[PDB]
Amino acid sequence: HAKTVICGIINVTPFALEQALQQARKLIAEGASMLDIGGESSYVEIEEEIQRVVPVIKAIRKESDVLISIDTWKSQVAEAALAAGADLVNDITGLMGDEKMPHVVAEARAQVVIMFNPVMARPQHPSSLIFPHFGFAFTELADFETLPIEELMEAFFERALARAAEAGIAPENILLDPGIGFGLTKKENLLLLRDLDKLHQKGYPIFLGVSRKRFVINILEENGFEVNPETELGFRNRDTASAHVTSIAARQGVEVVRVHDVASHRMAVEIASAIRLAD
Ligand SMILES: Nc1nc2ncc(COP(=O)(O)O)nc2c(=O)[nH]1
Repeated sequence: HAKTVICGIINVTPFALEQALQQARKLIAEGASMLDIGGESSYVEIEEEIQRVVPVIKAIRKESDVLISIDTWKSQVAEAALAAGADLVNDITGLMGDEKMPHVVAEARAQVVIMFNPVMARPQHPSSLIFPHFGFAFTELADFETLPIEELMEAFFERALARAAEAGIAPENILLDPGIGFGLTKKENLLLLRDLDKLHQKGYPIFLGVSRKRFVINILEENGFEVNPETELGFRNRDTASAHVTSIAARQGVEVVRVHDVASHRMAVEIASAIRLAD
């Protein structure tokens, strides 16, 4: 198959535009084949987010054919964003945050990432508590609280794929994301990573968030590596750590990774693929 695509993260901060246009150039030049544009943080939020991501999207589109993803769970944002050059929606609520999202994706003929969101699925699980609240969903949710992570993931996905099926999004336009880092424990995070092929067995490409996740940070810390992001040493170790997950991921054929440091992950992707595609 084709080697792992690197998706570089561009978070527009609430000039902000010239700064996002600058990061894009940088990531492209580092070998990003896709960029993920986010503008998060009511009609007031929908409008402010749109006025964040839309100008950025247009400007990238003026100079580049790079695949652009809109990181939004709000259908009004993804709609403005596709109308401007975006190719796909990265939905961190996996179609559960907005009932009209499926239609917006279906209507635009777009690709979509359906992330498993365990924070929505288990709002009171101790790991979820620190997370904000996603969505404008689930019933009396009482089974969820209790399921193993992989049966849990499955149930969320069952729901969300049905939502997509009814909107008529072509099955070949869907990418699944296990939701690593989101109200999952260390062990659940690692188990889901250990079992990426089970998720491949379902038949969809896998979009993976491998970058600067607290569980990898803590493996570094417990093991004598400096992890303070405000040091050169700590900053680099954190990005190298992630590149290692990309190495493992790209080797088993994960289709996309979503990442901060494109260059360290391009080194992982090249080594892992050369091995994978040996013959
Ligand atoms: N699909 C997907 N989307 C995401 N959006 C944001 C963040 C966390 O923050 P960031 O914006 O700095 O990456 N992580 C993910 C992830 O793992 N997967």
